[PDB]
Amino acid sequence: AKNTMPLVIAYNNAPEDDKIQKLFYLQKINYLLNKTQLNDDLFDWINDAEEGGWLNELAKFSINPNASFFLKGMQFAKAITEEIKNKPEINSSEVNIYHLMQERDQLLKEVEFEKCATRYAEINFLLNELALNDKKTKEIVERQTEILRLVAPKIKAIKGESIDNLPVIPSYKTKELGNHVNNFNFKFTMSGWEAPFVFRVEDRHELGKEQELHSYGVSKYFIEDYSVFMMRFKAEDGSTVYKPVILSQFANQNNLEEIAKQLKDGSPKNIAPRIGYYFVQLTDFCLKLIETHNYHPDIKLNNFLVHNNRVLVSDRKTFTTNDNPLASEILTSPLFAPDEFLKCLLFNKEGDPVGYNRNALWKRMNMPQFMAYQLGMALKQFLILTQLDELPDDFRNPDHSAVSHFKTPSRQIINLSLLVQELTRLDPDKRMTIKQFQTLLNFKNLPPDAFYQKVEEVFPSSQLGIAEDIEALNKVLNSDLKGEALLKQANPVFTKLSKYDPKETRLTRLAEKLAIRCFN
Amino acid sequence: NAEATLGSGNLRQAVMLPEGEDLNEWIAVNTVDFFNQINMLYGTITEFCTEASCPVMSAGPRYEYHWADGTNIKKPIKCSAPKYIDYLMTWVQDQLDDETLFPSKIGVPFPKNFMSVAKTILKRLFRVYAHIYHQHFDSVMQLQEEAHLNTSFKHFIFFVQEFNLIDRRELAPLQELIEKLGS
Ligand SMILES: [Zn+2]
Repeated sequence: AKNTMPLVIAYNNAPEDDKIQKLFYLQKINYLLNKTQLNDDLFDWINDAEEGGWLNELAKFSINPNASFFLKGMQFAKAITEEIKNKPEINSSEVNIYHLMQERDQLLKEVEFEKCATRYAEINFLLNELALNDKKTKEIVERQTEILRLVAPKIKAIKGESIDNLPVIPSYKTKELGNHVNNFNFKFTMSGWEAPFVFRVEDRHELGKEQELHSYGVSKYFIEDYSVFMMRFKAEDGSTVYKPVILSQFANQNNLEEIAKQLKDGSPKNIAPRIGYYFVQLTDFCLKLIETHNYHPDIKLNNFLVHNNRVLVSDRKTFTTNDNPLASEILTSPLFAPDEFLKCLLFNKEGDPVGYNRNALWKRMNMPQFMAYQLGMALKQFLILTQLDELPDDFRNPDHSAVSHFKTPSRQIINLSLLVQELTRLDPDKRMTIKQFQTLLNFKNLPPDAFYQKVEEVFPSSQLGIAEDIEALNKVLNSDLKGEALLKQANPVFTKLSKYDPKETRLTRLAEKLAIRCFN
Repeated sequence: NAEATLGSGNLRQAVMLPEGEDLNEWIAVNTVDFFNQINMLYGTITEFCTEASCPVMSAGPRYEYHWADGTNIKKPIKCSAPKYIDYLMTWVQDQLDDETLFPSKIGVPFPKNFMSVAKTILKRLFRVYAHIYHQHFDSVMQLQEEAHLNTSFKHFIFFVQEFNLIDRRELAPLQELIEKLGS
């Protein structure tokens, strides 16, 4: 609510030989406008181009107000480095750009200039050194700078567009109808670039979460954004609302759901290796997101774009920093949500969520185990969609595995189907973790029996409470008896296994190998 | 920054021959896996590998690659990297889809010449990795996928080394990288 006024005062009061202090307060204000809901007056302030205005003063330092989080940071770093007189110890091979960005953002978040001026200058110096001497960083800055230069007229035309003529976007949590059409989400190409670009309008009034994530390694899985700015829209009431407009490349391969459906009409031996390629990215993204103390409660195949065979995410409105939130504090899709979430909802006839029940007032989700379940259902939907045109009605039934929809499954499909069951157990504390899943993906070519042994080494069955019955099935399987004579020493353990409220997959698998030996 | 890897299980263990497993079958299933990986990874930079960027298939100025045709009797062909690789992927997929060569059924055995077929395939898969690293690592860095490329190449080369499927002289264009990833 326009909390920037003490920093405008400090900027004005700063001596003008000390332009590093000036730049520190410009970046501090900028870090705070990204966390601030815009009202009518603050919009015109951040859009003031004449002298005394926010935009006019950023132009003085060659800083683009519409630049992406990363490139606006590097433009600050370039301006600050023009003013530093004491040069730090140059060490490029020892520098991590994400660590520099994170520690810079913590300074802008809560630290006064007197307590951090020198470290604030050295961090920006190191950032600029990467832009000058690191080929990777230099070409990123060169590409975003050029794109931002070629799309400047479109940006001013968007800002220059009438508000009575600006669109109202209706709300819906779906994908069957697809993306709603407004004037801004139309593909286009710029002269000299074969790839098409697109503007997107997000359903949010501030980019506070977006700003934290772009300094973390997990942002590698974000579609590259080239421009960001708030825009006026019309609300349901007709009043003015403020939403971010973000420019990025158009993802040329739709999403992961459509990628799986294309595998139906390809060579079958390609399915399991390609699942490895895609899910190695999904798994690394999840672990990297969890490392930042952020969590994704709406994991599903169609929520992950694919562009140049790279799995990417653009819907980050649902990310939360809360590892143990209540059911009403997260957005998710009920078809892929774990049962601990579904037990907090009420349903009408045919099973549609219509609200929350008593449980939603106290029941919390463990987001890492929540994500493991959804990642498991993403693998299950992927596997099934390579065999069927639509998802089957028994898709949420854990007793109906993904491999049960394969007519001629290979070993890798059998092993991947087992991973689904390990990730989607009912008890969240007994689900395979995403880290364990990441370890086992590299062993998917193992013979099914050897792969089951690998799962036992990674995720021991003792930690599921089934160790008592594992020795009961192993005792009979280690016996020399065969045929019906073995079956009556296997009858007691069999009936003990049919008395399970949810069937434990690991016991269902060992009982069958024991059932085979009984039939002769 | 440049030699980054992904989290994974221990890849030295993932390429080991499982107990009681036929060596031919272990080569078959991992060859199909590696082909799909390098096929997907080459698809990420394919728009940057053009006729103008790579007029001859190579792995740096010291390693030019010609294509040895399997159906026409003629000197190995000097061609561009897009033409070489776009034909290599179609050529390998045909070997993997052929059930006389890569049998997927229970009672269908591997041919006598399977080991020579698989080693030709794996040799040319290496040539795609080598071309990507030498001529397109800049594009790899712009897509932020050096960890996935290095991890796929790490897995692929650990399997080649485990069973000695590519001659060391052929591995020369990436010997420094193989050593760095295998220390
Ligand atoms: Zn090339």
